[PDB]
Amino acid sequence: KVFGRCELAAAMKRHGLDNYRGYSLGNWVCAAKFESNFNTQATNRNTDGSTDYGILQINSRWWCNDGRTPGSRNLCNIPCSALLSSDITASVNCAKKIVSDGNGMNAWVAWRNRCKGTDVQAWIRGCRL
Ligand SMILES: [Cl-]
Ligand SMILES: [Cl-]
Ligand SMILES: [Cl-]
Ligand code: NA
Repeated sequence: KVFGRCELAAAMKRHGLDNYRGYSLGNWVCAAKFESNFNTQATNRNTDGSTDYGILQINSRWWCNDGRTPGSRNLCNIPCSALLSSDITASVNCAKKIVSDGNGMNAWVAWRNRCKGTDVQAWIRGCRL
């Protein structure tokens, strides 16, 4: 599924991401935009052989099992394919563990490089929330 901007904001808000660990909703929508272009089916293979999955491009090196990432962990205790559903629950819940692990949203490279220090509130502007 390819989400609309405000559609994703609303879904994220319902699942409790607005101000989660101090990151306003705008940050999460911005991260999703640049990580996946709002596409729940996005995948990208990294040079080390791991793969990034879903709307938030969560990495198989640590967070999910895809069966082809030797030496990896599955810290969200899910198959990576569950991160590709049109239902974003699994992605959001896993994202909550990631952002809690000490590095905050800097764990998403696209957030650090393209959202951090910008007017992130712009990404939820116009939305009925
Ligand atoms: Cl915001
Ligand atoms: Cl694996
Ligand atoms: Cl933080
Ligand atoms: Na893994």
